[PDB]
Amino acid sequence: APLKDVYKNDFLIGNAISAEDLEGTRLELLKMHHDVVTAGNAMKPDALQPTKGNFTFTAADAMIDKVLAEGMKMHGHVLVWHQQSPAWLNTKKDDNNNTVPLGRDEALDNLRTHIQTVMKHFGNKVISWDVVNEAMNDNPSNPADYKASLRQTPWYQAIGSDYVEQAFLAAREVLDENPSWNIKLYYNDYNEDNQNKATAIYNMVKDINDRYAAAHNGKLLIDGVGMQGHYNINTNPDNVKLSLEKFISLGVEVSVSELDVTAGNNYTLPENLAVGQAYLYAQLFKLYKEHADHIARVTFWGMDDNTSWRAENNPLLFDKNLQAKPAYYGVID
Ligand SMILES: CO[C@H]1[C@H](O)[C@@H](O)[C@@H](O[C@H]2[C@H](O[C@@H]3CO[C@@H](O[C@@H]4CO[C@H](O)[C@H](O)[C@H]4O)[C@H](O)[C@H]3O)OC[C@@H](O)[C@@H]2O)O[C@@H]1C(=O)O
Ligand SMILES: [Cl-]
Ligand SMILES: [Cl-]
Ligand SMILES: [Cl-]
Ligand SMILES: [Mg+2]
Repeated sequence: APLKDVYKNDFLIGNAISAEDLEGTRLELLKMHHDVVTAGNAMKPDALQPTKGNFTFTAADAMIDKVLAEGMKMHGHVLVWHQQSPAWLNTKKDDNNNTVPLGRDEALDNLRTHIQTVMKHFGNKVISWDVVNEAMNDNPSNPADYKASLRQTPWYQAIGSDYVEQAFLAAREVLDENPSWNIKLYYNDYNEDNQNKATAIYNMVKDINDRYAAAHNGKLLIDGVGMQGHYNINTNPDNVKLSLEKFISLGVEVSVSELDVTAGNNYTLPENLAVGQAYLYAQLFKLYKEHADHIARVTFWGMDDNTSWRAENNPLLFDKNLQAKPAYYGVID
């Protein structure tokens, strides 16, 4: 059954692509099963503004035009991150040639110009953007203080603990100026089943959205939280459920943005763990169907195990020959 038909009334079904997925049998498989795609790499900061003022949209524009011509939607990923992001945005070389943070004013100017120029370039060719990715430390010991729980990344070091909020405000201004665009703004992160990290992300989004809503008649600044769903055979779906509930209580939409389930290593998937992997996918989709009114999209991070970013750990619904694994039957249910 095509995945997007099974879940047609529940959430968009997504995948995560490179230029390889837009031709041949892979394109057919992609179109048959998914309503939406995320660029695995082509819309990251390193790909779109590799040096200051040098915006490079040609490959990303070809990808998005082909995705749309082929009947699918595009989720935009990602405007602000501490990986795949050029050092010029938030650092410089001191005299003694050490890498040090830029000052707040200059980093804020780079942050805003990146977000605004990229969003204005694509316009409403995307349905959503991951504005800020992975800003939270793992297993934070004091999630009551979100700011102290933030990863001290290059953006934090140049701008300060308010940079996640400044990123969203810059994105929100573009949508205020282009009111006909329908684009949801998301904050995206992983290990969101760790109850400490989920509390810290909840506290961040709550503080930022409460202050915005008080000033703007109840409007959301952060529209969405992306649970990346980089899960493993020991992931406890009860902790997923607690986290999904917590985020829903913000009044945001949720997406499961980069779903995969590592099982095995060294490219070897034992038969009993193919069955364990299928069983956990089936438990997760049972959970997602139960919360479908608050879940906009569930995206798998890749098509098949040999082309996963974690290929060694056999994470996905199809094998290297594009043949359905037990996982696939677990999802279709
Ligand atoms: C051991 O070094 C390895 C890198 O650290 C590892 O990430 C990988 O780098 C590649 C790059 O691969 C993409 C990495 O991003 C993946 O997607 C991200 C997953 O992390 C978050 O959850 C993000 O939100 C999500 O965007 C992509 O799926 C991977 O394709 O691809 C460009 C390549 O030039 C880098 O080297 O591999 C490194 C390695 O040495 O193997
Ligand atoms: Cl092919
Ligand atoms: Cl073509
Ligand atoms: Cl408009
Ligand atoms: Mg890509």
